[PDB]
Amino acid sequence: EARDILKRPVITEKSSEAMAEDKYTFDVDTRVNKTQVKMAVEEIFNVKVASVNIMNYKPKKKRMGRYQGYTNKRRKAIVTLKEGSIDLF
Amino acid sequence: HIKKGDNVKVIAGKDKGKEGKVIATLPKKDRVVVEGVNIMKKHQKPTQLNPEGGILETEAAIHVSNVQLLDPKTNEPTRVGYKFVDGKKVRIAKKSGEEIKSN
Amino acid sequence: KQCFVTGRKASTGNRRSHALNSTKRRWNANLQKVRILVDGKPKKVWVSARALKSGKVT
Amino acid sequence: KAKEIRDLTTSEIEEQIKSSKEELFNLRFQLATGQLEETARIRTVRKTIARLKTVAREREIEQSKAN
RNA sequence: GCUGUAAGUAAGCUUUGAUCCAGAGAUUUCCGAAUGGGGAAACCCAGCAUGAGUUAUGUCAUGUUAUCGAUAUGUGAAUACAUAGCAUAUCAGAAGGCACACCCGGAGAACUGAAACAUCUUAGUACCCGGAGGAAGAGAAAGAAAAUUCGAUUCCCUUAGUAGCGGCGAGCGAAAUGGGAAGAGCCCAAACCAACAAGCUUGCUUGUUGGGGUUGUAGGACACUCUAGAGUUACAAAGGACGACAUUAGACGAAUCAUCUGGAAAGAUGAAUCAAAGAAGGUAAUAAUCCUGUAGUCGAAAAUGUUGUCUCUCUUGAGUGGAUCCUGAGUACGACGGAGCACGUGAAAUUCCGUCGGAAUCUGGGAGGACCAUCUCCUAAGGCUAAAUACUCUCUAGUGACCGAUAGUGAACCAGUACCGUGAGGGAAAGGUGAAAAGCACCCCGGAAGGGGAGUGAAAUAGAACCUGAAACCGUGUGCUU
RNA sequence: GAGUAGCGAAAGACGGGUGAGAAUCCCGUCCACCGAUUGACUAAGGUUUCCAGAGGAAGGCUCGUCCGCUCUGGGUUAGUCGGGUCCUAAGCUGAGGCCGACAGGCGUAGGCGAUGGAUAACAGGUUGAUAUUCCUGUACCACCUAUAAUCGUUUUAAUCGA
RNA sequence: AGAUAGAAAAUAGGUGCCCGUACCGCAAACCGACACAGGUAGUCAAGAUGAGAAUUCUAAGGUGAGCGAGCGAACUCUCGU
Repeated sequence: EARDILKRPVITEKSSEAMAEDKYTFDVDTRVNKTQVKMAVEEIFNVKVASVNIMNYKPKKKRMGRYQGYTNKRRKAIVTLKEGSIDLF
Repeated sequence: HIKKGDNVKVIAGKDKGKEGKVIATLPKKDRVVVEGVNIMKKHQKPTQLNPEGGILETEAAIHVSNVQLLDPKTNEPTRVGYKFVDGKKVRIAKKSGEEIKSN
Repeated sequence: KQCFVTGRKASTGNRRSHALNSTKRRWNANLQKVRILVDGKPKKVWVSARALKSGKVT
Repeated sequence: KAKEIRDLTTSEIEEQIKSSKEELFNLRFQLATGQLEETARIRTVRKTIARLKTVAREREIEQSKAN
């Protein structure tokens, strides 16, 4: 726990623009709440977060060849830490 | 059945009465590639991994039913049996004594 | 709707006519509600009038 | 490689598992950032954590059986 | 050697025994009987306890918290005792699912047949529900028979489409005898009781504690006299301790070479060989001798069915009198109304159910197709019971004058899927390059799709929509016609 | 049948550009239509059709360089908005209970259930896609901790309450 | 009714979870098999004229309707005299 919920970071032009500010973006597990993400990040990176925002993305249709499928459901959290710097190197 | 690196003769295909050392086994399809057997002419296209290309002459696989081990004493085509040396299934040329398969 | 003593319950059969025309019918027990001594503490339950002919204590 | 794990004291097994969590998280994180180039180096730690938890279970089965 | 299908390119793992294959164990998210409350299943919201966290709050983790049952204690109304009722604790007690099969019950059609139709038939069928068990039902004579009893039950053949029942129409339709499969009899009440727990004054008595003995040669107590094998499939009922084959991985396993045609031979030709193996499938064509195997033999750490025993656990066996006593009550049986039995409240005797009545106790009771008298047989109204018998969701091995893609399953192929419908439901079409992917390097026209060379291949009118490639149909030439 | 019927209400013209190709795509000018709406919101429903690049087989009743099409990569941020959280109606369920051939039906206490009641955030900026959600400004509602300027038998109080 | 030695007061610090949020929504993304002349609750809804949410033109803002180019016969359809 506190490491199993941060699945991956999110890198993209909008995430990059957020990183211009102190907002960092992560791909978190689908069964967590804002408080738990705050705790986990401030536990790992030793940062002090000010706020965090969560959103749930629906499974998207993806056809691979002749077989249709669905992508996995996603839950994304945005942190806006004050002091500190999650480095994604 | 034969081993990964022994020397065998071929009895099927355009290649018969010819020796050569085995280079791959692929036991999931019982097809071996022997050296200098089934020479192939494959047209490879200029890509990124392969800068250019051409007509490669690689070896293709043949069914294990088309090859045979040689008697290490008399180069005589032979079958292969087994004997339990210290409980170990070691091989015999079935017309003479022990046959060595080290590489 | 059974008796707590005998077990006399209802049963099906046929109402037959003069022309032997058949319709389904039923035959019920003469079940009467009586306060008897079920396991000591008195209780009201259905009991047939043939089981009350001789043997039951109200 | 579960011999020395049986030889371990059952108290740093938690420490070993926690370090394995840490290293797996770091390496996966730098995979999604496109800086890993060592794929067999994920499955091996998954092996390691799996074995470490199996040994941990077998350890506590003892007192359940004995007591 | 491997990292499934699935190709790949990537990082790797492996002779230090991995990979794989079996046995065993551990992990086993969420929903669902769904069970902490709720709910549009795979989602929300909690109580309690204990821990993590935080200065604290928020937050999190793991137990626990449904309803019934039974058992056990608390407490305890209207009411005085006492009962409801409440409140706890415990318990692998119950729920749900399914094999579209088989079985036993509860309930119960209709089209149809009668060349109409109502009795009757379809039919105690279909469909519903409730139980099950691997089998179930039935079962040790109130049974057939005029016997000399197969001496329990069932099931197979025949009796026999007979006897019979039938608006005596349609049509239903036995049983006994005999021949076989199977080779099982077993316990409780009742009398009575040494002793004891309780009301009685030990005179009478109560009891489940237990003994007692369970049957028609009439059995048992009774009184005499007498004497210490069973079995967990009924016949009480538990479980360690040794073996024995078999089954959920496997191992060994005989004997062929040459030429010819070929793209390749297993074919043809010649010469051999093995066979407890010439079952079968592969292999570049048609193989007993090339491969996987086959006959034969061998083989389990383990976890199972199974079985020999050794334990173990149980424990009375008879006779003779026969004075008394006992032998299954609202029962048999009768009346009314219904069902069942091949047989239509009827002789329904045989037999059940509802409603009223309602018996005998061996010096008795029931049956022998209205029936009786006599004879013969039996002994009800309590219980248990394996085998022969029915069936196949499975698993294992194998078989087929069974189908070979409009067939055979609906489904040989991501099929109960496209799709259709609000839903119950309904439901398809669709296999085949080659031996090997060798899946067509380059060049030419074109934006590309295509093509034309060259090359691969035996073959490319085998180029991926790919084996053979018919007809309808559409074209391009033309010999003879108009 | 036949190169026949049909091409699904309507106003287009032209210059420039793009491309293998243009009445049909992009830009511009002019013209025209709606304007209690073909305009702006927001529900129900559909689920990715949303945005940026790229493509042109197929789908668009023609064409197509275009698109609600195809390929790749992206995009939905709330203590205050609407719900959960709070309440209940109609109905639906319903422990015990009543009735029922089985199945089950009914029903009390109690629950569920908005289309209603009660509830604290406004303006501006902002990208290709979001914004009472993000950011700037200023607020408000609950809750907790530290402190309190003395409320004062802790029965009453500063004041705690079914 | 009870319950209790406590915090209100004039501050200063912190904490505030799950779900929905794209897009269409008189529509080529919905119900009509279709890029269908039908149906689809509610809110805002300007100017001139008027009593008016009527009518004609227009503003804000959208749009030119997924086939066209000719010729202007018969015959149908819609419209005027």
